[PDB]
Amino acid sequence: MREVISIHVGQGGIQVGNACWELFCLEHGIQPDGQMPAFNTFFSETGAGKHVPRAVFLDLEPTVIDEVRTGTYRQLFHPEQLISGKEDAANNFARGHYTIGKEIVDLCLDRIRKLADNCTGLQGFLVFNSVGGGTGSGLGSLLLERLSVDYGKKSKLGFTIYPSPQVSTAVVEPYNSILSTHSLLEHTDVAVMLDNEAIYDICRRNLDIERPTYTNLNRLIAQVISSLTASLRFDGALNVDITEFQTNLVPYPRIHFMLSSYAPIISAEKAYHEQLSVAEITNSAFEPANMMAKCDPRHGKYMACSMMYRGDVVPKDVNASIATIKTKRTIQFVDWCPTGFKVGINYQPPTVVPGGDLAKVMRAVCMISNSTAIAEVFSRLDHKFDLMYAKRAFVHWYVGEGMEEGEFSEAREDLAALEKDYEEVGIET
Amino acid sequence: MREVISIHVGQGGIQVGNACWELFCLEHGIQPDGQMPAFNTFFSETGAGKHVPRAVFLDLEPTVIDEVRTGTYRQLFHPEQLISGKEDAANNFARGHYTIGKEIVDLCLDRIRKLADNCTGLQGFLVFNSVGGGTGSGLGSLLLERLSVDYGKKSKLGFTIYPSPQVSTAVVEPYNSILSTHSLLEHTDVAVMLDNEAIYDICRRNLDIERPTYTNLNRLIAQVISSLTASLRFDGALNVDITEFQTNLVPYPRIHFMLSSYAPIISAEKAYHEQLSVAEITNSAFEPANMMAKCDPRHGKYMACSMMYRGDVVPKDVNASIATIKTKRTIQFVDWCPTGFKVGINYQPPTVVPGGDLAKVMRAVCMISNSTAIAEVFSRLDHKFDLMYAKRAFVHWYVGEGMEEGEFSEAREDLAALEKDYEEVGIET
Amino acid sequence: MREIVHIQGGQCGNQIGAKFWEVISDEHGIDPTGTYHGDSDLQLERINVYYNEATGGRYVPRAILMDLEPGTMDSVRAGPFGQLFRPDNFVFGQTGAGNNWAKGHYTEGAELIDSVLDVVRKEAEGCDCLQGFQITHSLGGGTGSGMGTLLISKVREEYPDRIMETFSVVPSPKVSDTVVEPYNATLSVHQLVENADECMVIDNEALYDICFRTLKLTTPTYGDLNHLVSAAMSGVTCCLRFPGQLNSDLRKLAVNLIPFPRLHFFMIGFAPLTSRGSQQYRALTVPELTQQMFDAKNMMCAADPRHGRYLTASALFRGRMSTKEVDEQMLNVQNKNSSYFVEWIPNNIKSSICDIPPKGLKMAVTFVGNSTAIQEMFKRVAEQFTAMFRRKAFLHWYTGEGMDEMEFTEAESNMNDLVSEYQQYQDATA
Amino acid sequence: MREIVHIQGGQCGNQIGAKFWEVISDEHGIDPTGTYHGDSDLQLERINVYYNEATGGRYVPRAILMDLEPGTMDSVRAGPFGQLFRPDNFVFGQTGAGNNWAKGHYTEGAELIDSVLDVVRKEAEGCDCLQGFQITHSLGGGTGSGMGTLLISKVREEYPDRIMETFSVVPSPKVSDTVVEPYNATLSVHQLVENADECMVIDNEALYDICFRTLKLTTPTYGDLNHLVSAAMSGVTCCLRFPGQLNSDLRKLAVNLIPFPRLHFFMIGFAPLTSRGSQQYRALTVPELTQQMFDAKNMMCAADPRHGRYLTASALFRGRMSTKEVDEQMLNVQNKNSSYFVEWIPNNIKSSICDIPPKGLKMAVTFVGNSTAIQEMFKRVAEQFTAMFRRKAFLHWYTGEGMDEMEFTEAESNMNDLVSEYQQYQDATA
Ligand SMILES: Nc1nc2c(ncn2[C@@H]2O[C@H](COP(=O)(O)OP(=O)(O)OP(=O)(O)O)[C@@H](O)[C@H]2O)c(=O)[nH]1
Ligand SMILES: Nc1nc2c(ncn2[C@@H]2O[C@H](COP(=O)(O)OP(=O)(O)OP(=O)(O)O)[C@@H](O)[C@H]2O)c(=O)[nH]1
Ligand SMILES: Nc1nc2c(ncn2[C@@H]2O[C@H](COP(=O)(O)OP(=O)(O)O)[C@@H](O)[C@H]2O)c(=O)[nH]1
Ligand SMILES: Nc1nc2c(ncn2[C@@H]2O[C@H](COP(=O)(O)OP(=O)(O)O)[C@@H](O)[C@H]2O)c(=O)[nH]1
Repeated sequence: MREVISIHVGQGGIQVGNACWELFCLEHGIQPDGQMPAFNTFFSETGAGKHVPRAVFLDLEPTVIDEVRTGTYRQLFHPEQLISGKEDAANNFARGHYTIGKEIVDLCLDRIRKLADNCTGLQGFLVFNSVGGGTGSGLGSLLLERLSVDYGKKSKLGFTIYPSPQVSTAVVEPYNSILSTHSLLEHTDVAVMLDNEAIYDICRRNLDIERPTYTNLNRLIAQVISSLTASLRFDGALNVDITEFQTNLVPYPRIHFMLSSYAPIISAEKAYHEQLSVAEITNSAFEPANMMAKCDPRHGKYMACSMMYRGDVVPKDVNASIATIKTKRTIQFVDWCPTGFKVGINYQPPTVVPGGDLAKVMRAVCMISNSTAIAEVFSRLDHKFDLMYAKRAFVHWYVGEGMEEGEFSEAREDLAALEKDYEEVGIET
Repeated sequence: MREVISIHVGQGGIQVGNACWELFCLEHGIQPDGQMPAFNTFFSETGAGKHVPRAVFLDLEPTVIDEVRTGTYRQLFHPEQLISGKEDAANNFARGHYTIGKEIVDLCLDRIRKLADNCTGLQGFLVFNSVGGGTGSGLGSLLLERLSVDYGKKSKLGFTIYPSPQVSTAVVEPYNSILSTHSLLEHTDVAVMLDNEAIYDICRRNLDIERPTYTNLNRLIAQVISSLTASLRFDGALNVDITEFQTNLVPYPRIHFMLSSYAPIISAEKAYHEQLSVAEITNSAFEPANMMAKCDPRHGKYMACSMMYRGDVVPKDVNASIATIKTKRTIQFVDWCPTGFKVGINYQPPTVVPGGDLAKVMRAVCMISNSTAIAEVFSRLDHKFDLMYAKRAFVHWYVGEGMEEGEFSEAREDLAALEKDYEEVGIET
Repeated sequence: MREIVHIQGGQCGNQIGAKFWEVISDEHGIDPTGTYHGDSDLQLERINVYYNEATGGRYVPRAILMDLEPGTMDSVRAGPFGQLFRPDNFVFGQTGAGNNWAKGHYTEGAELIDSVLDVVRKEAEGCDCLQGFQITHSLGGGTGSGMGTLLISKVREEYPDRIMETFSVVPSPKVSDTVVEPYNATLSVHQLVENADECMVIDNEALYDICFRTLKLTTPTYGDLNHLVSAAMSGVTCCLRFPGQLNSDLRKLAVNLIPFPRLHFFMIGFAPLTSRGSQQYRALTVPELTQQMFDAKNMMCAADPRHGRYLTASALFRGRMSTKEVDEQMLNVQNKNSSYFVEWIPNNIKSSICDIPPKGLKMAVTFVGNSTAIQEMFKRVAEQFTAMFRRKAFLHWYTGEGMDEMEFTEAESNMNDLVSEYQQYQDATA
Repeated sequence: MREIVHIQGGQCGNQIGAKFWEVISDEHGIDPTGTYHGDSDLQLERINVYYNEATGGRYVPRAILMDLEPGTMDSVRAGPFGQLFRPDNFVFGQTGAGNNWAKGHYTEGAELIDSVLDVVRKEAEGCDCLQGFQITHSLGGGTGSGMGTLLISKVREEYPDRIMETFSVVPSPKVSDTVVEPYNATLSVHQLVENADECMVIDNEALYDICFRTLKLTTPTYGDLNHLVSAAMSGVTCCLRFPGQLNSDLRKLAVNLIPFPRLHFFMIGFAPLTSRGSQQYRALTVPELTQQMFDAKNMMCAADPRHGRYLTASALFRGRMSTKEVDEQMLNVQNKNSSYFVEWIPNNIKSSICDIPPKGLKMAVTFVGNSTAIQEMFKRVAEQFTAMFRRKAFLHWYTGEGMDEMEFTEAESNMNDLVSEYQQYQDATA
């Protein structure tokens, strides 16, 4: 009677989804065959025998979803919730949002309805999508619009793999990023900036894995998502609902872009040579280096901090350590928020995925922070946008699909108004 | 709830550090594997199983620190606190203080903060560094400045391996000595002159080791440091804190250059043929020959004497013997200090490192004396400096790294003012 | 006689309620399955004040639980001492208020208040003499504050003759969990000033300080602080539950304390609390009990009374002692701390001595002080609220569910009037 | 009746306090676990003067410990007779004063004096008749001198009616440990002249001479000298603790001694002390006790009284003796040493005879002499101070923590006024 719905759309979305479902099936021990030797948040029981996950896997390139249909989990998912298109989106938002998506939105909504009617306490959706890609942008925006007009009150959370500042892997990805924001600016309540530069830096410094590959990346992301959902799934002293998030961390309903962080991420050989006191772990939490997104939170002021611990936690001493971190004179909040940190505790210690590089440690802080530093990303990103749209580079590969031309500028202006907020709300009163 | 932080920077610093940590792990019996079969001063417990030392090992030449990463203690230290650069400092202060150190100071300060937050009664840092070298000078000065601007009240002690008067092992080492002083003149409260000539003379006369090698040298230095820290670590009749040192032995906050001495340092075959009465051991303490630095303390007047005994000690009779040494008409104090000697006792007898040439004897006096003789060293050293800077020898290998040229003269004048103090404070009133 | 219904709301209130119920069961000597396992007869002659005779010779507590999410249900059931609560009283929702007051007071809780009122009417119609209600709920949690204050308005427009007490755990100002707390805090303090008679604030800061310096614990677990508040809750009325040389009740408190129809916010204090390592040394007598009771940091409210005074201070002793010694110590402590007790009320301290100490002690002291110090607490929460409001921080989450800003404006006005009242009484002298 | 709180500060004061407490326990017949193991009843009728009845039939000493470093804590705990002290009284800091007076009197000790005063108020509010305080602390140690004099100012502005005694161990001038000693010494002697009634100086030089020539020991251990001072400390008031043919107290001392509100610096002396090899020969009678008591090098102050005189000299005897013999010997010794006793005060010697000797002796003699000889000691410490000050040696360590040189100037002025007072009284004759 308390469940979610996890939509994985796009390439990076579905890869992180594969990894995350690995994790979920492992910590509940739900064997990859689909039979178990609390799970109503994700897996639903089919009356007898096996379980089926609550997740639709929308994608149009049958490559990765086909590999999943033949991977280790070929018998887990339902043979229908894995939708495969016919062609690709090709990075141009117009394609995956006007021509192709116009055909698959119907099937996706039918599936979503058939899942939501089989639940009794749905709380919030959890979409996953990249932005640089075509499908992860176009199809993501389309679904968000349709679900928002169809469901209404429910809260939607996203996990956007934004473009890194310097390291890049596409070229038109600024374009179909901006548009993806001009939709995601409305139909979603929390957008967590999961970047790819900061995570590779992290795996190069903390876990000492010298040559990090996408598998380790997605593993870490799955870890964060499970540490978020532990409140609903497992027991805990201080439960937090996925719905009190829209209340705590979204001050002005337009500014809802939050960056995450995780600790402790250590390999064994230095893990033994370390105690990881709650003070130490939460002091590594606020450290600017290991912020999951590429930013220096020093550059601005924080606005909210949802810190969830899992494992053995001595509460009043956590309170003491949080106070000490409030004394740390480099992290300062805006004037209008004195109630600084919101916390949560859960008893379930971190569950380690076998073979993964991460070591099994008793306590773990996952911190979702809404700050003002994140703003600069948008700013910097618009820069790229500017240097293209001024010369109409690649625009015709968008106007080909019937998408109106000028919309870009419109969207751009909208995103410019974001700064009308950010560098504004950080002003004292 | 009473601990320190030991920074080992540079080559000679890290060699003496290797030896000293050998000693510390041995007298607490902390096995080199890192598991013990009182240590909160140095080793911290990692919640269960093993211990990790409180020491960062800054260096830029990966040779010696790499040998440590493969030495007998490869499993002791934390796999992170051993920082290795990419290139060398090459004896020119400008390099290790302007170009390279600008990159490693950040990582060192992050490590230092992560260690100091995991303690409850920090008292004083203990840096170790040579001066002739590049890194042991540049990086040492840089860290001292950063910690002084970052921590404030805490007391810093150094162990500088100054250039010997006659026996030398580098050529530009006067230059990057003077500058290292013009920084160390401020951000550090006690600088103990540990020379290399006097120690080799000692091993040639007392321990009768005919061909002394750097290992025995560092062993002796480790002995002195442990005899200093015995007050915090082990029990004792008359405990002394590492903070009452800035009160006793630093009269005028600029003149804080003290020379040490140790007794008894005997080999076995003459050890048996000797009783080593407390009078005898403390009479060998003030003997000018075995002063750890190269000076003849007769040449001037003493200003303070911190004498710490360890082992079986009969207090009032120690008082009697100290009185007798005050009658010794060749050691005289300046007018303005009648309260001559400050003492301390500890019960823990000297702990012998197995295999070392030193014999296990019951009592031991370590004496840190602030005198006026030490002054001449600076004087003599400036001589060398003069004979180079007048012809701008090697100066361009400094101006290459962007360090301003004239600073030398400035620093020189500053150090000249030292004599404005020394040969002055020794004047009666 | 003088039955009392227990009401819980929100997850904090529910944990505290489970703890209080297991402590009461282990005092009256009731095993977790619901039978008697003591030795005396006192523990059974007054069983009806809390429990009910359950068909078959069992005993079930007269407590009701509520929460907009069903996790707390299975939490308290699986937890120790869960088999007692009857399967009817568990009224629960699915949506969850989710830390948004308007949700748990206008949108969803407004859907369940009908049923909760029906069950409370079925449990209050079956009693003969109803001495009043007592509540336990956090004033930060959406479910807690919303459900609680709505239920309070309902029952206090229902039963005006009886009393309404709330073991409310206000947000600890410094050590603060959530950042949307001041809005819930103020929207609940505007309602509790209307329809409540005794509101004893408890803050986690004082509890951590106590479990961190007096008991010399090491890892203060939420279960432990809950247990401390449970002990205080028992001691409050245990002078009623058992005979005593100077008996008491809830209404003698309600009259001997609040000099003005709204100045009804109390501080609690338990004694004696001491570590285990020091347990074997000090003595269990009324001198040390007094020296330990009146301490500033012995209480459960982060308000050093030396920043104010006491309008009134009741002390419910438990155990067996020569009353003359108690009264002499009271007289001496008042004439020693003459400043801390406001002058225009004479002999403002009250005592009440019972006859049976708790399980495992010889003496015990509950100290209930209606002071003019917590006005400072309300003041600083008002500061938080203002700095969060005049920028309309997080305001739309409340505006959406139908509540209008006029409620917030008038509620902050009412809070300021409350604190001005406190100060205006601390000022006037005669 | 007439309770006495023991206060200790600094590591020297703490060692002396542990020694004194184990000696008192082994006199009253109290095993290290805190029960009675004597035979008589005297040792229990007057138990309340020092100890408290600890809950459960135990006994705990009414002593408080303090130090800015936590080494002394575990030292005294692991040491013999540590289980007695209650775990509350251990108030301690982490930073450590580190032999710098301004630290332990303005910077850090100023952070703990509040708590130490709270615990002293909790231990002085629970007594009925408080005869006064006694302190033990070194006047060289930063923690010792600083914490002590600050606590003294606090309590003497708190309890003016009661007395304040300090078993202070001044720096032995010649045999000197630390070289920043005169600064602490003078900054403490300026405070003790303000808010103290009996300050008995003890120097390690005299103790070494005694343990080195009278007892004929071989390796004088700090434990041993501490034990000697402990014996003297017991004998001081053991005439109060037990019945006696001519009883005494602390205030009869305070009145029969100090003729001027500041001339309150005493020398102590114990008798009889003799080696073990010579133990079997000499007799334990008041003749030899007198010949051994008045010796110059029998005292605990490196001041040969033959360089001065006595304003007054009390002698507290212990054991059982014909008082007439004691008084005749007193008369004879005064009329034999007529010069050493100042003339303008007649019969300046006082006696007080108790009834129970210590453990292991038949007679015992404490000799408390307010003389005009220790002015010489203060004079020479002033010499040290001046030669260390007019060059501002080590001055910046004090200047940094906020203290200004005006304090040092006026304090040396006050010390010089004290010694001038002593000499001006030794001079005037009538
Ligand atoms: N964190 C993370 N990012 C991924 C992963 N796989 C792909 N990405 C990112 O996806 C972004 C490219 O956009 P995609 O969504 O992959 O493109 P697409 O889904 O194929 O859209 P179409 O190909 O047109 O159908 C790049 O930034 C990738 O780094 C992954 O496993 N983990
Ligand atoms: N007492 C002692 N001195 C040493 C030891 N090892 C090196 N030294 C001295 O170090 C001084 C040379 O300066 P170094 O610090 O070694 O030079 P460096 O650290 O390599 O600086 P860069 O090479 O430029 O990075 C010489 O005087 C050495 O005698 C040792 O083990 N014990
Ligand atoms: N003293 C104490 N306070 C708690 C405990 N659990 C939660 N709280 C507080 O309860 C507050 C949140 O209210 P909550 O009941 O979780 O939200 P609700 O579901 O809307 O009622 C927070 O301030 C928690 O810190 C506990 O076990 N002990
Ligand atoms: N007679 C005696 N004197 C001691 C003993 N221990 C320390 N002292 C003196 O105590 C003086 C130092 O004061 P100390 O307490 O160590 O410094 P503090 O921590 O600031 O109080 C020195 O003169 C020591 O010689 C002891 O055991 N017996």
